[PDB]
Amino acid sequence: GGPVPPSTALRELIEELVNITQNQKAPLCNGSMVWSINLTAGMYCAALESLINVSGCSAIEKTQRMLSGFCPHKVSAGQFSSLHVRDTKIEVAQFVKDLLLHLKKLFREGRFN
Repeated sequence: GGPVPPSTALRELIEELVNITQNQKAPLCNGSMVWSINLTAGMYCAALESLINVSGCSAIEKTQRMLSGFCPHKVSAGQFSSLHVRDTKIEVAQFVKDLLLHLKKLFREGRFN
């Protein structure tokens, strides 16, 4: 019943993720690795759960919150008892970039939901 979807919402994830990924050679904060994203499906809660651990930056926090809004679950500070989070540790730099990868591919493909 309504015209095309909100395109502005796309430019948001595009410029934001492009900004974080378009950073100097130095990684995020201090190159603190984290549990690689799960671009497979529920990658939102993934990047949110790993990024939430960040402390002393507040630069990515924006992407964190915006990611939570979609995160199909709960993942904050100290709230895990499954022991199914440890898998592959990757540099926060490549981490963010990957986040931009899947995120842009989703919001762009139209399967952002």
